[PDB]
Amino acid sequence: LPPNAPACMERQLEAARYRSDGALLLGASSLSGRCWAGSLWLFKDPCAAPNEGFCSAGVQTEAGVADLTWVGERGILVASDSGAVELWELDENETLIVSKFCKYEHDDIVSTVSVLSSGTQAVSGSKDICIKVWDLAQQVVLSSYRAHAAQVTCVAASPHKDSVFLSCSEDNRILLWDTRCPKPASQIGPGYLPTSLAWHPQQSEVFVFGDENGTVSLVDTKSVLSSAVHSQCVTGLVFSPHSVPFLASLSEDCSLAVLDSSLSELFRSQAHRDFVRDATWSPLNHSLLTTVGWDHQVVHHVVPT
Amino acid sequence: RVSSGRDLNCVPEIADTLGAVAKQGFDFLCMPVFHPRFKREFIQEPAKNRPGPQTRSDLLLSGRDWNTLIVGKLSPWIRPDSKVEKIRRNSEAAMLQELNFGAYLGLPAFLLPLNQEDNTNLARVLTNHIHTGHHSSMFWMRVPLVAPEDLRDDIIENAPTTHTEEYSGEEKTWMWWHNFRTLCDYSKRIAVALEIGADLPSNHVIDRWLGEPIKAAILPTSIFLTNKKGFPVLSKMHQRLIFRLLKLEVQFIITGTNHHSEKEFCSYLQYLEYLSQNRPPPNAYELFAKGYEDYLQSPLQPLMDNLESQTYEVFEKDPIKYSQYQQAIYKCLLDRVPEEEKDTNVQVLMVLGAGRGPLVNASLRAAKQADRRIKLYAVEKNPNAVVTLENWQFEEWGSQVTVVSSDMREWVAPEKADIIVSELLGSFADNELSPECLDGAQHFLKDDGVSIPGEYTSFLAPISSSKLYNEVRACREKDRDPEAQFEMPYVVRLHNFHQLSAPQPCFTFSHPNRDPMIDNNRYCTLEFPVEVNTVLHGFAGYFETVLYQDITLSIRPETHSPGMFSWFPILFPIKQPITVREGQTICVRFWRCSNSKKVWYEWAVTAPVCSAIHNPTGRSYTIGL
Ligand SMILES: Cn1ncc(-c2ccc3c(=O)[nH]nc(CN)c3c2)c1-c1ccc2ccccc2c1C#N
Ligand SMILES: CSC[C@H]1O[C@@H](n2cnc3c(N)ncnc32)[C@H](O)[C@@H]1O
Repeated sequence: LPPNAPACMERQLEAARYRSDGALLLGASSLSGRCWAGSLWLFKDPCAAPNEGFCSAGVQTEAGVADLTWVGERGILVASDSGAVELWELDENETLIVSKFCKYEHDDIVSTVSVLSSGTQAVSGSKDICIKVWDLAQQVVLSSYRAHAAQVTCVAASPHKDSVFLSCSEDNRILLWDTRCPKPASQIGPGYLPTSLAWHPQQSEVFVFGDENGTVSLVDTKSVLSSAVHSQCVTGLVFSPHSVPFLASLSEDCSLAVLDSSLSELFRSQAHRDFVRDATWSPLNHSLLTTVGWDHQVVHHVVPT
Repeated sequence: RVSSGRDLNCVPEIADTLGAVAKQGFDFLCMPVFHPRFKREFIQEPAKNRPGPQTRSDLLLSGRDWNTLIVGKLSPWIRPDSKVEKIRRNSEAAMLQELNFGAYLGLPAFLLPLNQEDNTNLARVLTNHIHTGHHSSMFWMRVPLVAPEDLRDDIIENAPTTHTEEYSGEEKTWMWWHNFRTLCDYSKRIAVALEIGADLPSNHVIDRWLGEPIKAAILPTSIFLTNKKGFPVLSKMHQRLIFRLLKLEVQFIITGTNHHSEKEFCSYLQYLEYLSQNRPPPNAYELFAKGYEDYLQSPLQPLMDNLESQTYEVFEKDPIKYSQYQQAIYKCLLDRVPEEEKDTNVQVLMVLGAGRGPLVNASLRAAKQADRRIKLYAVEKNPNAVVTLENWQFEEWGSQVTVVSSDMREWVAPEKADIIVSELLGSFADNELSPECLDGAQHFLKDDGVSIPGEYTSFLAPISSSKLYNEVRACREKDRDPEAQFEMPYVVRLHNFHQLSAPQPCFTFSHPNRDPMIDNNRYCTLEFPVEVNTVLHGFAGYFETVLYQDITLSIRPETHSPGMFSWFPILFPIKQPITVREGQTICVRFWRCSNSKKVWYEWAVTAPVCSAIHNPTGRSYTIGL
């Protein structure tokens, strides 16, 4: 029960991310009931989540949390329903979660956010069809791009190229970006709408994307391998930290799956009773995998390697 | 005063949000009734059995607040026309669920998007909801002037934006709306929420929405420019569109976050109030005609029917009309009586259809200023108005005016007339049987007699107006032909409409008619060039008349008698709308038919597509002789 930490946490757990030492960051939204808002939580004890009484730090946000990500070890970057991108930071003692800035630049819900390689900049996507590049130090928008024609579903930064990142929208476009080019967007080719993106950690030109129909595909920049992993939309794709990494896939079918290098299934968990929203691999125990969902469950899976 | 609303896709607390929106100056608030990110399953387990509540409680606002302050919004994830079947099923049930919750709340309006070409299943679900009960709730279809794909930044290297003009492609959003409402069978509860973009399209694209049932205009904060003092303003072209929308009296909606963070958020709304106060006030006519916009009226038949007292009062509240009459009488007296005969020659003036006597007074004032002697007859067949004339004649006019309570076609005049004055004209000139009445009175006009008016001509113009078509469509009555409302004209102050071509003359009549074989039947073929794409719903009618020489009365817009309140335009509808492409010619045919009892109009469209012949044998509409 830390100070200025809410006594009750929102039901719809939206995001879960581990940092270096192994502490767990949680994002929750109130998607029903009287108040529609969100909260941020830090659990240095991953097995104690989602219990608020045994958390390290917590704070409330003015609106819901559609997406978040770490910014280093003490920074938390948040995509708010209010159209604002927010940056929170832990104090020196890591008992509070203080707001750094709250800038309202998107005209609709901010749906996705991602931190570039240098850690000094971030890219955001929103239902306002726009994609913005942020200067985390100056707390301003460096660029506002409008390449899509529908709402942006996901934006994912390149692991080592600070000017490269991916984005997918419901206009059926997957755009490869590079702010070094006069026209930074480039389309990658009829299929179903893409819904999730994940760069390959050990291959600069390789990434995977899921569609609204449950297919996970493996793509290279220039010449395709795909497998029907889920019966509904593919929500998230997160690679494991192993040398030859595994691929965890999420879906609205309330099921987690782990895939090998050839998109073949190795693990399967139906422990969730609602949508599965995020997944994060433990840095301490590379075989452990933690997922969260709207059923308010925080499951710690043992993935057989 | 401008009626404006605030659009939000994020409401943490209804009480707090609605209070802040009201304090800023808005009248209503567009918010989602479910959480826009709260995707809900309906078929597959275990996600379908998600414990409730599914959304906020209705107790959070009073029934009055839900009825007047809230506009619902369909959730963005609901795509009834998705190519994935599971997404369709869930979207169909969710659309019914959200719509039914809005009707449960008694919400006055619900917003639904038109963001793509194929909304066939979206229309089916909405049409199903409309036919599930008896409700008056409005459905605002959010549709942009420019489709998003056509306004995206030219920043994709291997997929540039086209620079060559696509005259029809730039009008694709209107086709989205047209097909949608056509599938929905022109439901009266389905209106347009036109979303204005940063870059306005070509004028023809904006002119597409002329005559469309636009109920709301959505102005994103992104389109507002910035002046020297940092306040949000609009380009002069945007201001032009705002003024046209203020005439339709649409409700404006502000969407998007505050991009002028220095100024408080009510700066956008204050600018709309600013633009509204800066426009010309009602100029006499618009002060009189306001309230009658697109209001259908049955054309008066003053021959078959006897007009009420307050109908004559409407005729008499237009001095510009009768000063034209007086001036016509003034010029005619001087041309018929030379100066040396000013005292010996007394002209016989006969007002044919005097009503309550405004023409009689105009005749008296004309003879005075012309310094000539006149003998006045006031003919009127309406005995109730004869009461007004005879009390006038006893108290003021005296023996100079002879009131005759008789039909001008049957009255046996004791002498022949030098000048006959009449006001037997309708919105379509001859649609009150002025030719038939003056033909029967022609015998007691001297061989060199002058008829005022001397001639009149009717004009027709093809118009586009989905609202007026719907207004006509809603005039079906229980015990007659189900399509009779489409085969009769209406007198209406045409407001929300688009005239597709310059009006052209239709029928013309001259008085006196010296021709030996008098035939008032007519048959006229007109070809109207159309330089746009549109949907033809009917033909507007006007008229011009010559009182004497150069003195005229006119409701034809290009020659409209300035300052004349009398006579609204007339409207001839067609049973079925007709698509017209750019460059095509609309060809209409009109007949003036008659027998011994009745006179009526028949009309047909022959190009680019044939319509049915309307009002054959006057089965739906006749004008009694
Ligand atoms: C419905 N209808 N059909 C014809 C007329 C009309 C109007 C004016 C004159 C006129 O001024 N002179 N003569 C004639 C007939 N000869 C005359 C006829 C109307 C009428 C009726 C009451 C109104 C009340 C308020 C606003 C408009 C009107 C209208 C309209 N326009
Ligand atoms: C000013 S509207 C037309 C007027 O002319 C009158 N009127 C119309 N037709 C005739 C007619 N045939 N004989 C006499 N008065 C007529 C009407 O009753 C009304 O007063």
